[PDB]
Amino acid sequence: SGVEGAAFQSRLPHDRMTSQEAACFPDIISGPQQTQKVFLFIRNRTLQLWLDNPKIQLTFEATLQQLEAPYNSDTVLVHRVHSYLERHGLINFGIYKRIKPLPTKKTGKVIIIGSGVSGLAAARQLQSFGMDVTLLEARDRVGGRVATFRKGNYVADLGAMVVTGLGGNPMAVVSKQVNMELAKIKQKCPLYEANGQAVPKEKDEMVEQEFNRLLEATSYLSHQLDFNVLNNKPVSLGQALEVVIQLQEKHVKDEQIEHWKKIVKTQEELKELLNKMVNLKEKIKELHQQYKEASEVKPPRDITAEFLVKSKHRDLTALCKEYDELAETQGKLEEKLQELEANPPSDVYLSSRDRQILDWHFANLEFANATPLSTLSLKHWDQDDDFEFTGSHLTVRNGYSCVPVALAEGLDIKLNTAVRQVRYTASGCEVIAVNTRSTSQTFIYKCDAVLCTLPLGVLKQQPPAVQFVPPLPEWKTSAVQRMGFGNLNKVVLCFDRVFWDPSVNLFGHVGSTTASRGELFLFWNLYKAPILLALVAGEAAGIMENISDDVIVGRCLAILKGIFGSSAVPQPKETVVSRWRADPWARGSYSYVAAGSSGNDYDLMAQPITPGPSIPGAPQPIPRLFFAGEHTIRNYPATVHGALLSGLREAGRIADQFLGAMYTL
Amino acid sequence: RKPPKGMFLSQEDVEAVSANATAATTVLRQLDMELVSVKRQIQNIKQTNSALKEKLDGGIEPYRLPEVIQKCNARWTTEEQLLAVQAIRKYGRDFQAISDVIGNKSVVQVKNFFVNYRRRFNIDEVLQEWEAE
Ligand SMILES: Cc1nnc(NC(=O)c2cccc([C@H]3C[C@@H]3NC3CCC3)c2)s1
Repeated sequence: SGVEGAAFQSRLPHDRMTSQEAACFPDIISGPQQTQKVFLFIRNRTLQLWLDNPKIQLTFEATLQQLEAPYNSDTVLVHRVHSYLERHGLINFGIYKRIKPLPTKKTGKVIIIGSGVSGLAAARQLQSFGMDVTLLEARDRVGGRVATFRKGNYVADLGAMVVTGLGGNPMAVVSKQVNMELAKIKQKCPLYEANGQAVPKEKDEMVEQEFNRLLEATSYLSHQLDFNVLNNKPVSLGQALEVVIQLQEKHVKDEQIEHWKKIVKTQEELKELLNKMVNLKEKIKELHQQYKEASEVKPPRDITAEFLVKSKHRDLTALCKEYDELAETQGKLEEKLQELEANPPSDVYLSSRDRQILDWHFANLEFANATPLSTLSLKHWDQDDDFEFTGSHLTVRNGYSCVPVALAEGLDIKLNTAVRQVRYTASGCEVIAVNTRSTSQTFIYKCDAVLCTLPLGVLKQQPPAVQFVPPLPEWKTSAVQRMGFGNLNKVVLCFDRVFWDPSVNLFGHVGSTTASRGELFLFWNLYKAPILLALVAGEAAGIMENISDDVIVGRCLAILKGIFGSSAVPQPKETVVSRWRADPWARGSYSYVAAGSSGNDYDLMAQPITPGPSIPGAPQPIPRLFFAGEHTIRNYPATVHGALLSGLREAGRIADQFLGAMYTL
Repeated sequence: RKPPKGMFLSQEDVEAVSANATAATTVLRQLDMELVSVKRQIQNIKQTNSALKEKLDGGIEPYRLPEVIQKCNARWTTEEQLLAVQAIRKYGRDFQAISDVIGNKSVVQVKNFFVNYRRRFNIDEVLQEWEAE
């Protein structure tokens, strides 16, 4: 709370200056700690001001007026700070009524490839800065991977659905700016097996904790044992889950061995002691005979004959003393063996039923990373997990489509315009686009710089859907093959009667086999309308795209039928099934840190490209090709907010190169 | 520093299950068989020990003798002395046995007795005879 709340809400340390700011304000950071604290307050304040009302522009004067002394003494510093915030989209970003209207004459021409959230964010920002922006769209609609199905009152995102927490999330700002029906997620998810019978609390809780214990395990393997390379190859996350389940399965067996080996160690102490008891009884048996024979000689007897009866009597009671000591000991061993037979260790690490339910927890992981766990980097798959926003993840009730559509208000957006060639030279760029409907109609666009928000899957496409002239340097193309672009699809089931538990937003289905763990393994009730939404994660994703809507819808009813009874499952009125890998404007769903990749590859993706000099011997030129999109932001990948932040980011960096950065003096 | 609890991730075990593609199911069934071996072995001794139990049926109740409760005396009758020399001859120095045999004199008297009746009963000569066996 306070000014400091605004720094946290802007992803920024309230009491330290970022590497960003050191760049623009090296006088301050290298200077006395007092000025830093001033600066920091001025920043933190200004952020606040924007945040408390993000529907109107925050002009520099407005800022100064509300700022108080002694902080409002150095107008240059305040002006310096406010421009910096404005340039890099920390303030006056999104959709705001501007006080001072746009300068009528623009400076510079920038072509943006793709009207996705990264694209529009940059576009809005650049226009905002007085630049001539034009976005080229292959699709007939904006939002790219923010897709929303609409028919009558039916509404369901084929694309993003979830706003991950408003603590420090730029979407928090956007939602105040565009009315967004933000409904929370009730985390409670009941799991239903193949039979259609719910898994009992005992079981659900006991397998979920194993699952987390298993992750915590892979992390331990990765960091403390450095199990990251195996057979000259990077270790996948899935690889190491096998190796951890196997090692826990080995321990189960180990402890059964050690426990029965402790029965044999005691049964054999018994068998050896039984032997002594049986040999002593025979010895006793014959002693008795000797004593009775000696006792048979009736008195009066001479002393050697008296000594013999006494000697035999003494000896025999001596042996009867041994055999009594040795049967107290037999009682102890008999009970000790009895304990061991009753405290047998766990029969199995996990049952077939148990491990089928475990799979559904791996399907969740596969759906979060939109990829088989065998492709995730062990070391790095969760590298973005420190920057999680606080707060509970929400869903958009009126569809996520409204954000994108709201960002396009007032932008030159050419739809049905497929870029096919990007040509960039020392003197400027030209992009070649066709009209998607009749591929022959051809367009040429000239510009000072191109911002590329082509999805990573499009960029991966061989043979190239878009060729770059000159080709991208290998350092870029390599980071593109290295990185992973994965898949998850959705099935939208539209029904007239809500026939599920309306107080649970989401509920699972446990797949029959491991290889089919993600086939429709999770269902969502998010909407005021009666729509259940079925996810296809992991391997299932790529496979179900080769199968019909009907066949896919069938398996949907079936599962629904099983969990609710053939009776209450009406025929779905409208069916939509996404096929994102098939889509050529995405060729995937979102990025994931592939094994052998790292978070540095995202950094690579975002470094822009500077072409060679036209005339040899001419001075090193300006960079002309920039990259945005969810695959460029290393700390917030595969998310709508990450995309958006990357658009804001490039816009400021493009503005700094072509409008000049006056806030550095 | 250390794994979650119950997880048993030795540094040395991972290599063993990572050494080859089928190495995992190797070690895992190498123990599946070894467990069977012990189980087999458990049945056996359980039988062998069960057989021995049967033999010990009746315990030793029939071969037991009632205990004599005779008040220890301190006078040595000519008889008791004679019981003694024999007990030494067959026990040598087991003080308790000799006291048990006479069953009226005690270990102190018995122990004293060797030095009292010493040249008289040639105990040293006797004791050598006991040590011969
Ligand atoms: C309760 C819960 N808390 N968080 C939940 N969901 C997610 O974190 C989530 C779900 C789907 C996709 C992603 C993608 C951003 C993630 N890229 C990978 C996976 C983390 C690094 C995250 S479940």
